[PDB]
Amino acid sequence: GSHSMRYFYTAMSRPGRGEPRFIAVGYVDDTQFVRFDSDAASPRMAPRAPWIEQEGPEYWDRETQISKTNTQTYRESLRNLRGYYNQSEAGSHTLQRMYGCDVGPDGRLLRGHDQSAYDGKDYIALNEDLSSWTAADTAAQITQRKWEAAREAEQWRAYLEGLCVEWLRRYLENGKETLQRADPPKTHVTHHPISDHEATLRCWALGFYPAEITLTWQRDGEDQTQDTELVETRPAGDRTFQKWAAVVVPSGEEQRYTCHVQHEGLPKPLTLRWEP
Amino acid sequence: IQRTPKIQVYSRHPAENGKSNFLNCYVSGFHPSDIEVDLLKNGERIEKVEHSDLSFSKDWSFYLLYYTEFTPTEKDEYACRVNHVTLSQPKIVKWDRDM
Amino acid sequence: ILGPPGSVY
Repeated sequence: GSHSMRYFYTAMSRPGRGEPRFIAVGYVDDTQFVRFDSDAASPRMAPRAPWIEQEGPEYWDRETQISKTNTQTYRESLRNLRGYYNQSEAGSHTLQRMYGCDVGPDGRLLRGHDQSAYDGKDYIALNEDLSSWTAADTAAQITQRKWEAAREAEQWRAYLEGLCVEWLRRYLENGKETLQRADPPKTHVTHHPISDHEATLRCWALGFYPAEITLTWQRDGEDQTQDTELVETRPAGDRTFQKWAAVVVPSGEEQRYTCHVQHEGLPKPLTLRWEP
Repeated sequence: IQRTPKIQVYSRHPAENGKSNFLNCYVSGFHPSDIEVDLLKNGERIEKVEHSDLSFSKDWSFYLLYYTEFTPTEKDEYACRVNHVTLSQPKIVKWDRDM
Repeated sequence: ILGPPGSVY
C-alpha cells in the first residue's frame, strides 16, 4: 500500500586527492531511480530505472544543476563542519543527508524526513512538524542557528508537502508495473546435520520485493528470538531480496519447529516446516 | 566513528553446477565508505566485477553489492576478499552454497 | 524530484 521517496547524499573529503566527492542517489521504496556523482567523467543526474527515462531535458537539466550546486555547497559545508569540531585539515570526513516523503495507499503525505550525519553520527534532523530542528551537539546547534536564520525548515516543509508527494505520485503511476507490484518470497526450509544429535534448520525467503520481511522460528509455538540466527536482508541483483533465519535443533525434534513468514506480497502470513 | 563491514557471499539464483549465475558479495554496515572488495575464483581476482551505486541505510552505514557472472562447478571455489580501515588485514569469506 | 538547495551547514 504505502510508499516512500528518499534521496541519499554523501559528501566525502579526501585531503590531497582533490575536492570532496558528492554523490546523490534517489529511491522510490527499494528501487533506485537516479544517481549523480561529482567524480563522473561528465557529471549529470542519470536514470537508474526505465520508468524515469521518459522525463524530458528540462527534468534532467534541473536535477543536474541542483546536484552541481550541491557539490559546491556540501564542500563548503564539510569545511564548516571540520571547523566546528576543531579538526585537522589532514583527515577525511563524511557528511550524509537523507530526506524524502512517505505516503499512504491514498497518495497523501504520512510524514516528511530530512536528517544529516557527520562521520556516521547523527548531526541534525528536521522534526516531524517540518518546522523545527533537533541538533545532536553544540556544533549542530551552529548549523541549526544558520538554518533558522535562512528559514530552511519552511523551504523543506514546502518541498516535502508539495513537489515530493506530487512527483512520488507521478513515479508510482509511471512505474506502476514494478513499483506497485509486491513479489512474495519463495520459501523453503533446509536441514543440515551438525552432529549426531543436532541439526540446523534454515528457513529461506527468496525473490521478494520490497525488502521489508519478517522471518521467525517458533519451537512449540514459542518464538525463538534469542536462539535464531537471522542474516541481513540482501539484494539478489534483479531488484529482489533474500533472507534466511536459522535455528539449531535436537535431532528428531525438527517437527516441533515452524518458520513464519510475513511479507506484503502475502495475503496471510506463511507457516512452513522442514519437509524430508 | 568507524564501523566494520558485514559480508555475505552468495548466488543470485539457487546454484546449479554448469548453469550460468551471478556471484554476489554484499558488504554492508560499514563506515567510512572507502572499501576494497575482490571476488576470487580459486584465489584469483576476477577482473570484470561491477558494483551498485554507493548508498546507505537508515543507520548511516554504507552498503554495496559487487557481482560478476559465473558458472559454478563441483571443482571451483569462490570467495570475497574485503579490506577496510577497520581491518588490520583483508577478510576472506568463502562462498558456501547453503548460506 | 530533488529537494531544495539551501543553507550551507
